[PDB]
Amino acid sequence: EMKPHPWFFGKIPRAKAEEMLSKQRHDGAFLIRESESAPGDFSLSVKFGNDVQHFKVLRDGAGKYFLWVVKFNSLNELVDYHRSTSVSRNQQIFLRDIEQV
Ligand SMILES: [Cl-]
Ligand SMILES: [Cl-]
Repeated sequence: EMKPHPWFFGKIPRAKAEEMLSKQRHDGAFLIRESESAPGDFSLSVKFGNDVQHFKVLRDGAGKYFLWVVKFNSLNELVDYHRSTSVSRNQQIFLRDIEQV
């Protein structure tokens, strides 16, 4: 039952992440991509209404990952944490997997 995650898109451009997410029906649909403007950093792109919001994946000194305050030993834990705690300080948006073709 071991499957790869449906949310890791590697190095897709910010704009293509917006393109792909715009077609998703449900708020919270998201992906992790490897930033092109900041190589070696990740970004989290999320559908909300007619918009796609982007969040920097930030790192502490020890290489933990975070968006705001709570930090995680992995992108995988950061993603899962934010399935039930909002990614946004403006709306209640919870990560949910893309509907896959
Ligand atoms: Cl919350
Ligand atoms: Cl979920």
